[PDB]
Amino acid sequence: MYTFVVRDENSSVYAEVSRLLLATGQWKRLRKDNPRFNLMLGERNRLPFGRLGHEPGLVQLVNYYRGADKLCRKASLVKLIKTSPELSESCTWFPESYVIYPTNLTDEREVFLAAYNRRREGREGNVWIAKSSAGAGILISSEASELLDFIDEQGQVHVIQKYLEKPLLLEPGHRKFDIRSWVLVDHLYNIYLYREGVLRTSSEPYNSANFQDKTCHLTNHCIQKEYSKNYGRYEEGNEMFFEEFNQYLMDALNTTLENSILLQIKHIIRSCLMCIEPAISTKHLHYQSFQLFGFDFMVDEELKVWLIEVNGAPACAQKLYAELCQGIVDVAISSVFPLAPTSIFIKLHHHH
Amino acid sequence: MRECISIHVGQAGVQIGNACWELYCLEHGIQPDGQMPSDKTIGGGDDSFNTFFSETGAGKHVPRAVFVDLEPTVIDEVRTGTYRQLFHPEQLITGKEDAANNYARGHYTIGKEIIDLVLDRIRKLADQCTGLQGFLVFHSFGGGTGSGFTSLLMERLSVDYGKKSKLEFSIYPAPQVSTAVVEPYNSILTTHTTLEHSDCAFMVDNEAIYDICRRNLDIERPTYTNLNRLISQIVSSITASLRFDGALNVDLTEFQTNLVPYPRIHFPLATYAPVISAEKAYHEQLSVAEITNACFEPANQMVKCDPRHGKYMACCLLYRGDVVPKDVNAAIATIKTKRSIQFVDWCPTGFKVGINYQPPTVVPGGDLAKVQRAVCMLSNTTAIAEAWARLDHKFDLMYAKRAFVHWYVGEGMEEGEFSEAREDMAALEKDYEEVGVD
Amino acid sequence: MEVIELNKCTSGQSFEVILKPPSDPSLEEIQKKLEAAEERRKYQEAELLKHLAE
Amino acid sequence: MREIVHIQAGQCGNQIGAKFWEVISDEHGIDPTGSYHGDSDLQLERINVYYNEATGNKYVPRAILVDLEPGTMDSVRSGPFGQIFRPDNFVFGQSGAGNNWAKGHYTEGAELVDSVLDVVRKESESCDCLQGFQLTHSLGGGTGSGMGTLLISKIREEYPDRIMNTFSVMPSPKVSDTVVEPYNATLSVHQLVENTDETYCIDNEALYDICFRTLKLTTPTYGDLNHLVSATMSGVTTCLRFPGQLNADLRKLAVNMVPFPRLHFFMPGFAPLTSRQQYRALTVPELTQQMFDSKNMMAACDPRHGRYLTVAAIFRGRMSMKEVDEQMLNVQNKNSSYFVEWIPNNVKTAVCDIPPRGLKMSATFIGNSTAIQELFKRISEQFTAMFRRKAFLHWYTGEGMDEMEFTEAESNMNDLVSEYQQYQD
Ligand SMILES: Nc1nc2c(ncn2[C@@H]2O[C@H](COP(=O)(O)OP(=O)(O)OP(=O)(O)O)[C@@H](O)[C@H]2O)c(=O)[nH]1
Ligand SMILES: Nc1ncnc2c1ncn2[C@@H]1O[C@H](COP(=O)(O)OP(=O)(O)CP(=O)(O)O)[C@@H](O)[C@H]1O
Ligand SMILES: Nc1nc2c(ncn2[C@@H]2O[C@H](COP(=O)(O)OP(=O)(O)O)[C@@H](O)[C@H]2O)c(=O)[nH]1
Ligand SMILES: [Ca+2]
Ligand SMILES: [Ca+2]
Ligand SMILES: [Ca+2]
Ligand SMILES: [Mg+2]
Ligand SMILES: [Mg+2]
Ligand SMILES: [Mg+2]
Repeated sequence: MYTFVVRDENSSVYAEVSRLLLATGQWKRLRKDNPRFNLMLGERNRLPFGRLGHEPGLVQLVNYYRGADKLCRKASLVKLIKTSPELSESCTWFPESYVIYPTNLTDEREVFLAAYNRRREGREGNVWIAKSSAGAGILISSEASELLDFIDEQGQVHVIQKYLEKPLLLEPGHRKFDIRSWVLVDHLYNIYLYREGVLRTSSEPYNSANFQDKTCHLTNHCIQKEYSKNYGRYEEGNEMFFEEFNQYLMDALNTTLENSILLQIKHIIRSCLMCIEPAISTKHLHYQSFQLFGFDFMVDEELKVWLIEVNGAPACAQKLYAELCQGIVDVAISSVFPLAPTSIFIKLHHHH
Repeated sequence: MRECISIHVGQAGVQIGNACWELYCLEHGIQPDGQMPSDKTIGGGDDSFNTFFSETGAGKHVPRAVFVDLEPTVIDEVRTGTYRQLFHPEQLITGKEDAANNYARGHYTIGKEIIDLVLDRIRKLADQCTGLQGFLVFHSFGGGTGSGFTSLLMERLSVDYGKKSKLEFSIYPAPQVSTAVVEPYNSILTTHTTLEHSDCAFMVDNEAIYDICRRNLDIERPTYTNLNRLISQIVSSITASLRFDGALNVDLTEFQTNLVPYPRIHFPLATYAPVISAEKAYHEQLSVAEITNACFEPANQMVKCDPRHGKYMACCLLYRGDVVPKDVNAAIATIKTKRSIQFVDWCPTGFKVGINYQPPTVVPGGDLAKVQRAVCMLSNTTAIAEAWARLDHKFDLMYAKRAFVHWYVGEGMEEGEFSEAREDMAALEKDYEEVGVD
Repeated sequence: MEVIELNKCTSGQSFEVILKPPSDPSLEEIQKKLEAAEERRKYQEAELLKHLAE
Repeated sequence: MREIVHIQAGQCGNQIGAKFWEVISDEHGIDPTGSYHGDSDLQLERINVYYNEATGNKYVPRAILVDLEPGTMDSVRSGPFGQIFRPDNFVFGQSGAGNNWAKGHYTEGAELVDSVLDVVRKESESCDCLQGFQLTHSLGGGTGSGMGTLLISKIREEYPDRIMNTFSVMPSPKVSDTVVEPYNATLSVHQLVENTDETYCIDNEALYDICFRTLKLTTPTYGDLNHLVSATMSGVTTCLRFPGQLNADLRKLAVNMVPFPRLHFFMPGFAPLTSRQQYRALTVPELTQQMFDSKNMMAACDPRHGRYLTVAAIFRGRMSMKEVDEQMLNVQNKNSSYFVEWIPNNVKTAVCDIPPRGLKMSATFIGNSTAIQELFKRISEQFTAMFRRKAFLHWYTGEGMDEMEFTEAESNMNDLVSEYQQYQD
């Protein structure tokens, strides 16, 4: 009889996992503060890692990699890519980004203007986007004055990166989109990619001459469902799944989702996670870690894949909660705590 | 030559002291009768080993040690053990009834009535010192004597030896080798009243010694003898510089200078390798780089924690055996390019290295195998704060209900001394976070 | 990767490697604490015997 | 030399106490004449904890036999090991206590208490360092209950900083001598709440059910019930009588078993308990499954009704200490809903190599459970069923007691119940 605790009631994902665990009749839930546990579905912020693995005769497993925030923070990811030799500053799949602290607080302000002035003089597209992790608070603009002044009005660190002016548009619609890929890393540090991804599409035609109305530029499921008037027109919930998107690439572009997009996505996931493995690995640790990640990608008109951000506590598409959540109990929980296919994941082999 | 006086308090300190002085003798060639044939200066001399051993006209080499226990059972082992001849009766002090795992009992009730006695016996060893450096105090956190009486002794040593340095070897409590439920209380009470009286403290988590014995030594149920023989190897590595010719950590002052830039943060993490089972017919002898790399593995740290998620303030590498500086710097270079070693921005990113050509001595019939080279890394990491967090959390669980508090109040302690001690630990954890986190 | 302060002797040698540069209570007060706790013990025991005497 | 002074009082106290000395005297090699004849030094290691050493290498128990009538103690003196008890340590009267708490506590008992304390003082003065006292007695009679608790009050006055321990047999209507047992027990339980550090609650009903259902004894007898008490007493004291570092010294045990001064009433348990399939070997899992099972617990309380404040287990015999830890850590990690989570690691385990006579290995259970309140609830109810009608009070008012003292004992135990209740939530 295994035991587990739940310290994040707001997690729709692990709410289902805990629901499935109890359904197995071999997992017993304990109070959130009971230290005798096998599996901790931990809180998002300030998870007490230092108290794990100190219970005699209990192999303890937690659902967050300590230190993985370096990848799931806007500013942290930028610092990780520019300073990690495995990713290098010349990383070809990450937009040119800079860390800019508000003037009311190192900082890359002068470094940003330098590359900005270079584009302005070279007749090149000079549209940047500013954002932060303390937002719902995003601003798209082509003038450096507006971008910097917007950050100073706030009080948290921000990131200014190149705005993809030539995004791949779906037809009919002429509309932007992004791609969400769920990736599960187990205690052995195998990188599993969920065979099911989702396209969070914009129901508004992309307009390159008006970044003020951000309804056709930001493909967030909450923005489309609040400030977009064509929500759900082309697909249910502005969510296209791999089957449909794949057939579209074939009919329109005469290619497949695997060749044109999926190879680059799988390469980016590998590069990012392998980079930080020495820092977060629990191979020789007194406890074990696994975690679910949500990668967000952009695709331009040349079918090049760009990394946007990585989410540490991602949600799931309603249609894929059952398949994935069970997939989490199979490779992440039951792999260390076995019970008395055709995997739904794609193993990304690598050198540890 | 300046002398160092060792003080062992409680059962843990006394049994651990036994293992150390057994090892010290095998290292310096001192027989159980106190005789040392290699010492060509009979009944005198200011050699490096004279920092820990005094001499008599008869040529006996006597440890500069004091054993103190509030019960006679543990210290009686020394009086009739293999090294009974090393010490004289004055050096061993025993009471009638112990502290019953009650800090307040060892510090107040019983301590008040025997405190001045330990001091008098210590004064006697000090009177043989022409330049006393300071004291090395061995004790446990969980015991009533180890916790309670130790903090009282430290308060008096600071009074009776103001300018002298005081180091600790402290046993952090581990449920796998403990039957006391109140050890969190005692540990936090003794750290609060000892913090401003200790210049450098080497915490050893029984949980870590226990696992190293099961994993590396293949001991299914490690005994105290197993735990102490291994703890004295680490202690030997740390005190070796004071007992052998050298230039690194030659006096107790250098330990604070090289390892403790901030006074309250005086708890270095110890890491030792290799620990090899003697039952193995023969083992592939490890290299300088391999044993050095092992210093950054959680599995051989004296306190289980993740240094990858802290900031180093200092770092000493203490090698014993076949090791030349060339090999050390080569391994360090590689370890930097693969390991996550983040220093605090107000401290240099460097390593002080000490090499003693004599490889680690192994107690005949012990559990450890003879190896050609070993190393002990002393690194002051903010990651060790994980140990304070675990302990302070257990304290909060019980104290919130006032469980067991009546035992401490009944021995004369006021309840407010609990929260006074706890708020000091809250301030200690804040100091670690300000120094290590961003 | 600099080596400094190399000291060698017959029983070993010691050196330093720099990878990167940077960026009490008086005796009187102890007896008072001790005696204060001894007084509260005497008081607590006095109330016990008074309880037993009743 | 941490000596313990033993006292046994009344019919129940002296019969259980006798079997106890019979059991441990065997485990230490002491024969009925006090001569050692064992084959292991471990037998004599801590022998002085319960035995004085006389001339000619003789070992004399440190026990004082007390009763207000001669009958029971006369039997002990003629019993198996009767000759091993110090002759002077028999202190007894002739009147009897008539199963009357008042007679043992205020009148008859008071006339004899001073002479008993003269013997205690005599045994104490001989102790290099007295750990404390342990008393055996029932609470439903008059001498062991009434005078027994009078002795504790006085022993505590003369030795305020020594540990006071008792094995207290609790009455049950299923194993009852007289109807006033709830009266005597409610009066004693308040004394114990004040003046004992540790009290092992031993319900005669649990003992009876164990003899009928588990041991398959058709017609149980006090003798049969006392076999269980003998074994249990030998078990819980193993920590003291042999070389060990866990639970040794009564004060250390009290410091780790008593989180609050008044909640110091323990539930004991023993395993195995086999009916005569008695030669089969008992595995470590079985020992642990039974030792924690309610049908092996001698308080007559269902632990699954409350929560464990602390637990102390003692395993005896040559077994896998690794396997001991695994099975213990399995019971806890399989039923952590019954252990209070505000006392980390409140379950401790100790191993001993010497087993009881005729057993490859056994386990003794020592639990400070809030379920014990069910026991005080029973007594409280049986008490009030009569006291509300003042039934049988004349026996007590005729010895100088007032109804007020009953109303207070009542309220004092209902308070003790509410205390156990608040720590169960
Ligand atoms: N490593 C190691 N730990 C020990 C040893 N002896 C006791 N301990 C630990 O010390 C703690 C108990 O404290 P003790 O040292 O036994 O207590 P004490 O200092 O003798 O004081 P008293 O309460 O009066 O007995 C437990 O956590 C034990 O695990 C030992 O020999 N080696
Ligand atoms: N450099 C860039 N070029 C083009 N579009 C961008 C961009 N940066 C952000 N976006 C747009 O913003 C959206 C994602 O914003 P971002 O992920 O930074 O905020 P967020 O984290 O609150 C949403 P989520 O975490 O759910 O993906 C995408 O739909 C994308 O179209
Ligand atoms: N377990 C056990 N209980 C007993 C024994 N003798 C009496 N009792 C119980 O003790 C109570 C009577 O107390 P008793 O010892 O006879 O009174 P006393 O001699 O005046 O102290 C009743 O509840 C009996 O059930 C015995 O030998 N063993
Ligand atoms: Ca000499
Ligand atoms: Ca000082
Ligand atoms: Ca009379
Ligand atoms: Mg986000
Ligand atoms: Mg002790
Ligand atoms: Mg009777």
